[PDB]
Amino acid sequence: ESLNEVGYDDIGGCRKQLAQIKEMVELPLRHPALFKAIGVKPPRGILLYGPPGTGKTLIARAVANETGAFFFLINGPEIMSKLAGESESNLRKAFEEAEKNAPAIIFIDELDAIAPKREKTHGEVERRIVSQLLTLMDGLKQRAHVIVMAATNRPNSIDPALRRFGRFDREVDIGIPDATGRLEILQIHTKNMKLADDVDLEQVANETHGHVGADLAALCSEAALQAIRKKMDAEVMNSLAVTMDDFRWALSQSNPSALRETVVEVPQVTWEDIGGLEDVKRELQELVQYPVEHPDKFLKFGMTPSKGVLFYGPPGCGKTLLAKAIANECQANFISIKGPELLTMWFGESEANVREIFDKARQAAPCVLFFDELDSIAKARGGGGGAADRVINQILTEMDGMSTKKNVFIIGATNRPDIIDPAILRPGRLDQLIYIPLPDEKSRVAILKANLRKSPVAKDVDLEFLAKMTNGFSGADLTEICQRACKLAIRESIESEIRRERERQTPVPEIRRDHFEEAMRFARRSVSDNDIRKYEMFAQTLQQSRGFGSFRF
Amino acid sequence: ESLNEVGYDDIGGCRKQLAQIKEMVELPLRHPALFKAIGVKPPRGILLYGPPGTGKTLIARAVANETGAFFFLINGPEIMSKLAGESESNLRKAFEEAEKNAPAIIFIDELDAIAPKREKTHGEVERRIVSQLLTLMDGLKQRAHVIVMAATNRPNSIDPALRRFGRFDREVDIGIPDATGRLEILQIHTKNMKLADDVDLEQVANETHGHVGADLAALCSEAALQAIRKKMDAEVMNSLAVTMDDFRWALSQSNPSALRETVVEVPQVTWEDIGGLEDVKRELQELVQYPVEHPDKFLKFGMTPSKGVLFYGPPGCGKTLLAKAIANECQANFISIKGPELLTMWFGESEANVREIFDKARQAAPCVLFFDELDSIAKARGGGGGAADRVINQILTEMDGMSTKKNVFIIGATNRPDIIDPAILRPGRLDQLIYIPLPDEKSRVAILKANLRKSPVAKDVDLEFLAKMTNGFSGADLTEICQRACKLAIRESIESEIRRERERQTPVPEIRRDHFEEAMRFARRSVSDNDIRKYEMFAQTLQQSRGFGSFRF
Repeated sequence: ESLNEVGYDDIGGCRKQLAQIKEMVELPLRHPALFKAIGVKPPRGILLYGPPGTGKTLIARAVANETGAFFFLINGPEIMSKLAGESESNLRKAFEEAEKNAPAIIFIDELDAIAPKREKTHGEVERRIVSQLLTLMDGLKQRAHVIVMAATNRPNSIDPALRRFGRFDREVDIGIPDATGRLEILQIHTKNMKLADDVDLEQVANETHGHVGADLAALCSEAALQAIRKKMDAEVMNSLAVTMDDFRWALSQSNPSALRETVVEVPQVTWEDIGGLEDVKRELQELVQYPVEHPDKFLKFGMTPSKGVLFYGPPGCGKTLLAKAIANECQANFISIKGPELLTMWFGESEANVREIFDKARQAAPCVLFFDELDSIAKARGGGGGAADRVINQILTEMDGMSTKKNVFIIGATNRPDIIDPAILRPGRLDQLIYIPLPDEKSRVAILKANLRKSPVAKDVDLEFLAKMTNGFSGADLTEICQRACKLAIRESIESEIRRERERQTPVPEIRRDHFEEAMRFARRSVSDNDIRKYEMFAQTLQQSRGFGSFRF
Repeated sequence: ESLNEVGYDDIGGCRKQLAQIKEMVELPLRHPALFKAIGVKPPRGILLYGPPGTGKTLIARAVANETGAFFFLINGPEIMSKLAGESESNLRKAFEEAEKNAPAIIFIDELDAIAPKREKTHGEVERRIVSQLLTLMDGLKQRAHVIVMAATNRPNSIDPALRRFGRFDREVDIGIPDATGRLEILQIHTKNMKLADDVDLEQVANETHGHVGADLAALCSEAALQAIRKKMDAEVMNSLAVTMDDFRWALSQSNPSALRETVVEVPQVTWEDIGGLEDVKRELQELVQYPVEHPDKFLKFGMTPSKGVLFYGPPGCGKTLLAKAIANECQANFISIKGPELLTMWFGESEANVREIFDKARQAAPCVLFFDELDSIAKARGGGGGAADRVINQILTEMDGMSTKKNVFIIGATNRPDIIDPAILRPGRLDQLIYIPLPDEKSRVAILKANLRKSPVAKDVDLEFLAKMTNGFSGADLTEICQRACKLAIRESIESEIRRERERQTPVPEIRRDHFEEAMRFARRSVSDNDIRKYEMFAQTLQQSRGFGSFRF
């Protein structure tokens, strides 16, 4: 009724995506007179594909309301609920009603329900509703000024005839709300929750991971009810204090759904967490930023931008936080495909779900498609074989497919660079290889400073001394130095509280440098001298300058 | 009629889960005025998923009755029983009836029947009743003060569109009744059974395993009929004496259904059944208790709590009773995933049934997810392969997926620590490894005392002498020392009864110390000196301190 009015301010979790919606379906609706005189063909379907509970209904209702177009809702399960032959009547009546109110927004939510994948559709009446929808979008694409968007979980779950042109051509990935998106969603949902000012709304927004807007509403709901069941007695009702302990309890008891849906997000590493690596930094800038931030020069000199690069080197030396950093300078959506995902695709024989990954990269462009641990499969069949894995081959196919445009950069990184498919290293594919060595003294002092950031560390601790002592230490070992110093600070502080409460009732404010000594006593240089030796042998396998130096004339 | 009134006292076998129901659907029903003034969004579906016959109908009816909400039941097979067209009419009639009695509890038991897995639904009417149920749950989520719970066997057997938000967002694992839960259920079902005071009601509650409340009712029933068929003649009917022999007979001929349904329970090991292992005990406290009992300290010093630990060591040295012990101090539910279960997933190619275990840990949080014998698969393909097994990779996937919140701790323990996936031991994954050695003198005297507990053992026998003579004996060797000493006492006692009855009619009160020589003659040190040698070699493989000792400045 009067509640649904929903506007742009009431929508959070999507800024670029909602702006994309506005540039798609507000100019040809608010002022279509300026539109068709040019001769430009209007969109006639905006297939909003995203995880469930992102409030896609609220998004489309806000876009319709702040345009004035008559938002008419077609509930999917409602259509499938009605008997055979009345669902087709309801669909045609819906489109006919919406062409009356000529600026209209038809929003067929749960398009999976009425029109799933064509192999799933079983009955003929369940194939006369998909067909009726198809002919409706054709006839209302060619006529009557109505624009029909729909909300789906994924773009394989829709009948492929709907993605054909004229029908649902456009797609908008509503996706997971990111950290600032979760901030906006918490502010909207906590407009009236009247916290006790202990809640940041920012720290919780950072430590909610895999939480769509419905999950954030559930989080605020359970936190408010923890406040209610903590008060436990009408004026005392208005004096409820939703304190940060309630939000931490709600987080500890929140079941999120948006995990296993990979998140595209500009990461926060800023090239100072990964210090050093200066020549690698220059190569990554020249490979990512220069194609996208200075693309005129590339088309001037005729150079095609490289499709991909391939890190390699010792494990846990700052390879993942070295593609996040360059995705942060590029301000590109960062898509990390971890090794277990590639392995899962290699074991289920579902080698066609990496088409979906590259497609998601295409929509989320510009990208840094960090195929982390690209040699997981080659380790998993160490040995009858020899090359060309199941899904490595599909990675090659969808890597050769996309053009040097669309600014999608694959930065797949391998611990073992020799067991990988040698067809990956062909030109056009991940031809540039970049050795990521063990941290240099600047690099590991930056690593030690970054791992100890947000942790209360002393002033008399000499972190450059630590970084100067540690030569062969990989980045992961330098984390485990700090995560055994923080852990021992935990032990000492808790033991302090324990012998205080049992005796003094009846503090270790910071990680003192005597914790960084007995924590450093358990220091394991995890990468051997024979691992980095082989990585150097592969590195100068890729160095065959050999006499063409001082090529003068 | 008047019989169904059922209350909280009449429900047993679930305290935390029933209290969760109290905090879910008792506050927003008795006093909803205190609720919606805050702006908190009410629950609108409580998917009570649990094994069949846990009295879920009785649970929902008791919660409604002690609330006053109009419990109205939608029997699943009743809906599927009516012909096509009026099953949907019965659904709409049910919802429109319950929105009249504005505080109401719809309880659609056997939601598997009306809405199974979406692939399983075959006819179109079986897909118009799920769709009708979906649109009804949407319309009654957004309106009419009414809340709709439904009992299922598992959360895979339900159509995935029901678990979407607005629809069945909440889930409650009613689960297996534990030992004290079985005590409560036994007392409820044995209120009027008028025992002979020989029945403990507690010992029988301990030795019924995998028994849901209906199985306990069947147990009391078969015991009562054994009393009836032991009496075998109206006043003699009132003088029936249900003696513990009847309960033992009924327990020996009870067919339980709740086996193969993994039980979550705070176990009973109390950390002195496994004596010794003091440094291991301190690491386990620092890893489990300190993250969950003192969690503000971790967020102060910025430490993310470690996701999991990996025991290793000689077989049967107290590794399972070393994770139950820490799950007991933590008061966390304990989920043991034995090696045959992982192997069963590796052979059936059902690598996606370990997603269900991690989900079960998430609902049953905080947990100790003891993947006992994590190297079952690697032993089962000892040898073209090399690493990264079918379901070990899925364990890595849903181990990396969940955050350091939710307090789910994985303690997967391996006899052979080198054949396991090296990707398990990466940081973030089961990074801590804890060698579990053969018992020391304190540890094996505690093992001997615990194995001989509840068994009548003499005073003159020195268990410190036994623990002092056994050096290379693993804990299992010490069990077969005591389970051959008990067995010799059995043999000698039964032989005494035999030679008494055949001659004296026509006692060995305890395990005397002259049986502990005959048992100890067959003393098998089952773990060799070259097995523990390899485990210590792996231990120093994990000890690479190497000169960073005496790190001063």
